[PDB]
Amino acid sequence: TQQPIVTGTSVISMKYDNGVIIAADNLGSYGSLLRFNGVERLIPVGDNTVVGISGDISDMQHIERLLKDLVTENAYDNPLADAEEALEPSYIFEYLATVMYQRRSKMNPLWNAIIVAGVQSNGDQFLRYVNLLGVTYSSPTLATGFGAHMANPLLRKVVDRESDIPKTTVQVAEEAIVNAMRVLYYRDARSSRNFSLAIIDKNTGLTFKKNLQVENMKWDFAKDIKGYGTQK
Amino acid sequence: GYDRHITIFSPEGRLYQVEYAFKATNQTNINSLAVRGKDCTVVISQKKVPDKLLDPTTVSYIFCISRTIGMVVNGPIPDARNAALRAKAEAAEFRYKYGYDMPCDVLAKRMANLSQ
Repeated sequence: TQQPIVTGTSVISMKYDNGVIIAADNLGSYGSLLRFNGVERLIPVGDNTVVGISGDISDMQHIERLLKDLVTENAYDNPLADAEEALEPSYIFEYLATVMYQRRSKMNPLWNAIIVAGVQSNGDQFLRYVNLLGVTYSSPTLATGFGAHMANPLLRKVVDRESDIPKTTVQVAEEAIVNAMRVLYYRDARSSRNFSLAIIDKNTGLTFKKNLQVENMKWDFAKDIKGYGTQK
Repeated sequence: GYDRHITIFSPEGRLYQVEYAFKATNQTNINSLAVRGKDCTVVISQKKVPDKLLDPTTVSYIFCISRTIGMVVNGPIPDARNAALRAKAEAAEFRYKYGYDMPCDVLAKRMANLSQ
């Protein structure tokens, strides 16, 4: 058994024509108490992969250790190792897939959902999801935990199928994500006003923007709602 | 004999006992007048305090049922208080089970049915 103690909430993502966007907030929650303000949950691995990890924090940090060592491993031996054999995303993902399956076969799970977002040396978009069971699936857009019921219906509008990907540009996608965060901050207990957001492009590399804040919050209507029904 | 004490019809076809109640009304010598304004209603009634000993404040014929409803009574005062107390209970109970204030008509129609 492992039960979660400290956790983070959702990770949300989507492809577009030149790369992928991935966002997740900075909150470690310990039950009701929002204990830790500012716990970065996107860890860039190399410069063409981000791995976003939600769920338990004790184990978020234990997968950060394996992912720092994998980079150190590959570096050994001929410089061709980091020139054109460097770690694709589709590798890094397969190492976490094989780790998660084995852990659950001892009945001792690493208690995390994971989204690996990257762009390969081939030029292709790669975006996949794995979790404490070892289930894996790839989609245009991916969400974890609570954002699977909420954020994903909003982002699936933009890019519904495979043919919409070469039409959606980075202006449309960056907005669609920042608009998802806005709905999660209304309608989720464990989220915060501060999130982080990453754009992986296949022409300008990794852009990592920290501490973007949700703005344009509508509460204007709220002063009219009064009583709980029969109250005058 | 026993057709004019209780409320059964007489051989003629009239509820004597009910008819006897209306003569019981004019046994206090109060007169009242009540007019509809344009956005209000006004009701005046005489208030005779017989003895010097009575405290003039307690003698009253105007009863506050709710914020919405006033009530002015003509007749003997024991039955006044008995009909005013039953009115207040119905006024509260209505509010509780339907969630708005009892209109005037609905309080009037509930009393006619208890009277029947």
